[PDB]
Amino acid sequence: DLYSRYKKLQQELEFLEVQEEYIKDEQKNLKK
Amino acid sequence: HNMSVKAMRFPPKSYNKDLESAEERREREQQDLEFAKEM
Amino acid sequence: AVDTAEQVYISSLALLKMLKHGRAGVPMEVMGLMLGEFVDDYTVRVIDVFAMPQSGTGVSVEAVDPVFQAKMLDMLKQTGRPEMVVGWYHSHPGFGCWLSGVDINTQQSFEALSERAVAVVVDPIQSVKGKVVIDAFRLINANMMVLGHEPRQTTSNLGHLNKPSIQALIHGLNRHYYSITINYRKNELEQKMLLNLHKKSWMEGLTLQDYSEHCKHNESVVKEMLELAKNYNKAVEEEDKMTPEQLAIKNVGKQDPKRHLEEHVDVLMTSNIVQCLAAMLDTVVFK
Amino acid sequence: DQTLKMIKILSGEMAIELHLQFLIRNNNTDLMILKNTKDAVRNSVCHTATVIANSFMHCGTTSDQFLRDNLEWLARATNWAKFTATASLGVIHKGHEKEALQLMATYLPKDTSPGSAYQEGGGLYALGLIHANHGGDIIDYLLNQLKNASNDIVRHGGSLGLGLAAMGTARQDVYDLLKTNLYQDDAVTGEAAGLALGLVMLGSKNAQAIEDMVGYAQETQHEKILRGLAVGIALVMYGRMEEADALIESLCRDKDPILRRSGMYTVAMAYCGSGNNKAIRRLLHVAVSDVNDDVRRAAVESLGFILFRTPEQCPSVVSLLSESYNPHVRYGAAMALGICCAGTGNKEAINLLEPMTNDPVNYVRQGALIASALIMIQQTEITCPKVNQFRQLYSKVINDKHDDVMAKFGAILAQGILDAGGHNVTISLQSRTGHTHMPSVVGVLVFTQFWFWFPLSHFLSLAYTPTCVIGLNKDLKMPKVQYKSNCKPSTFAYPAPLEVPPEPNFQLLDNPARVMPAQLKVLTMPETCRYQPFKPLSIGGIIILKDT
Amino acid sequence: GLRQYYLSKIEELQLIVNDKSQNLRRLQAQRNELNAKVRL
Ligand SMILES: [Zn+2]
Repeated sequence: DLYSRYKKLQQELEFLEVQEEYIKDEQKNLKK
Repeated sequence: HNMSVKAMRFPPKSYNKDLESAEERREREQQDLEFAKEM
Repeated sequence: AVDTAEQVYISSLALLKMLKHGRAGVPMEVMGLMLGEFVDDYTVRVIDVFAMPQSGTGVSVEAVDPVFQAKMLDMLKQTGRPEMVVGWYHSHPGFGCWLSGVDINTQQSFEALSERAVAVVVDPIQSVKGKVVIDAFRLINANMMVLGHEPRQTTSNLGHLNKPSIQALIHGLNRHYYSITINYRKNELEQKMLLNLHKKSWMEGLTLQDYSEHCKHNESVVKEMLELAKNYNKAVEEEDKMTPEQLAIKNVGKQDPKRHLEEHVDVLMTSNIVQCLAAMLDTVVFK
Repeated sequence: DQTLKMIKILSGEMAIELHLQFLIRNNNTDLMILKNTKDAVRNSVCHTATVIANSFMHCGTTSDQFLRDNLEWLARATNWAKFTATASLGVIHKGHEKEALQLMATYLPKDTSPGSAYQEGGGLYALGLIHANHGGDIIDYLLNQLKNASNDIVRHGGSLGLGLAAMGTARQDVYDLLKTNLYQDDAVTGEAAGLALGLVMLGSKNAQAIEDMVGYAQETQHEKILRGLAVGIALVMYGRMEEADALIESLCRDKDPILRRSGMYTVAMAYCGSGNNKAIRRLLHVAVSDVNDDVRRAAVESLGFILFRTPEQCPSVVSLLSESYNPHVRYGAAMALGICCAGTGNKEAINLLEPMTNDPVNYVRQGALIASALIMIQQTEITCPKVNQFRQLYSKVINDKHDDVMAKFGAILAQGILDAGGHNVTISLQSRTGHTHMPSVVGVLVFTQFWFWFPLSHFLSLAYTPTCVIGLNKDLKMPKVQYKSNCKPSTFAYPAPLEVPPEPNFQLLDNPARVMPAQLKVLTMPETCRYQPFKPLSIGGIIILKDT
Repeated sequence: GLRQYYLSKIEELQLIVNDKSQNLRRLQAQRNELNAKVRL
């Protein structure tokens, strides 16, 4: 298949986006 | 200064295991502590 | 039976009473009464605490004056609202938390009246910010200890969460009494009115901070910062040398220019920028 | 017939008594294991641990010899272990109408009437366990005794059993006596009515009932009444994807950490298996921010419930959070793996669970053993080699005296989890269709809350599911099919206890024959048998097998 | 035009995967060292 090769690969862009925001939160939370 | 801070983020690696104290020495601390409270 | 899941709710003011009266009379084991609001077999609440004056010279839990707890019990009765005597306390000064042989007898006199009186230990000396050491306890039956029957019938994963101190394990701890988990009753209304009311500078940053001596003090750091920078022209020159953990064990007698330097850089920085901007708002705001 | 068809397909008792037939024909257990766990005779949790362990490994098999071995050590502990004892009988007699009243004829509350009102009190609990999702005489017989009884010493069993049997029905009259069970203002009826109050209203979003529940859970002084409703208002909404968000934000906004925790359960149940962004930002965000540890533990234990569709992603993100400063987030991290990847033998997840027992906190050492049990049920040494690496480990931690009771409680629990039903039952939050198994979902979410009620995680029998094909030609007649497989027969490995005081791949299998879901593809169809399947054999369960 | 169109997206998304992955690997170790300082 080729049709899943783009949708399931932007799926991990949505999955990828949250994590830098997460370590962004823990970056201050481990300080305070 | 700030570029010497942003470029200082390439050495941080291989910081794998942060052992708190131990496990078996904690168990022997519980045993000897239990003996000292037993006395 | 109890379920080792008691979860004492207390207060916000009673802890302040405990540290004040337990602190001002520090070397003597001071005490007092706890006038709370009794609820069910599971939980118990104590909202108010009034202390008791001492008997004489001597560190002890002592006795009670039921004249004094009578009229003092009737004192707020005629003014505020009635409550119920739910417990009592004392104050180990520098000890930790347990029940002494003196403490367990006056505990035994107080559980006989109501079975859910509470022995409370405060220790306001081993506390710094996130510490209170309010490990409150209550007796367990030595009769059942002679029976060898294990008490308190754990039905909830709420009791064995905190780990006991070894000094209480030296004392009674689990042979005469039991531990109790607590929390703190907070609201919105008190949190703001302490938060906005603790350290508020009034008009201080709208000043100039000793306008002759701001720059003079700025000299008074830079002048020795020069020779400390000569130490920074001294300490670099023993690199490519013996194994810088040796440069860690070895610098324990004489100061390093590095940390001492970046101290003074920050001090001069925050010293200058604040006076710089605060000098300039007034030129616009004042005409 | 076609008139009898709605009976044949809507009662569905030819999976109930036929998987019960599979349990009475298929039972692979041990007594020697419970003899090894017999050694810890003390008045700790150990009594309830063992008597919930044999109920965990004897689900629906009706085997009364592990209980009928004794009465003194069984009836040694009291006041809730007898409640748990009369609780545990229904999972053993699960899925069978007849042996519900007649074996509990000793345990009627008006025949013997002992000093233990829980031994005669928690019976209707177990009737609800047998006839969960079976609404009949259990409703009215477990309704009229609830009209007139004692206090919450039988009302726990009748209330939880009645909402359990009437789970997700909205019959509105069980909601009525759950209102008068609700407004008792009693801390001990809070557990009785708070959970069933959501159970009968599962997925119903009756906003006036929401208004009654969250309206009532704002002014009471006790917390168990604040806790049964905390899961109930999560349970009233189920898989809505947007329709709860005002309520999620409302519960999250309030200063009550129990209510914010309940908002985390509610956003956990409104996004089941759904990899949504709006859930994963703030659901994980709070897990940073909030100061109570309970809401953090549920906040990280929502991740497998919202992300069990793909188990490939939670070991990538929760491994990052197994090294938190607090053992609460370290604990709910391990249970987040344990609810995420439990359907598979994920080598990465076992790799993450390996150093989790090394932590100096007893309950995260415990939850490492729970997740270590859930990862590898019905998996024998060829899916992953850590099975026998851990069989010595649970025995290693249960045969020590100097370990914690709370630490080894995950081991004695993990035995009945690990050897459950004679290696015939398993967990499945997921059908082959792509649809989830919502009593397994509610059973595992309710299975999380063994904290504040120990037989609360006894509600797990809705998660135990078969892995077995069944051949059939008519409504009733068993065929005699003898098919085989093709691949490596070491996949067909057994527990095989050791009992200390030339390779056939043609596995001939009858109609009550277990088969691994990985082994669903490696089989061979019966090509020379008289019975030949009209259906392409892909799923287990019950299928047609045409006599040709 | 499925060749010149649909395959023209896999060539682009991968570039975001490569460097945002690298930034993530930087930032999680960044947190790691501090987390070791907290536990220690
Ligand atoms: Zn004292």
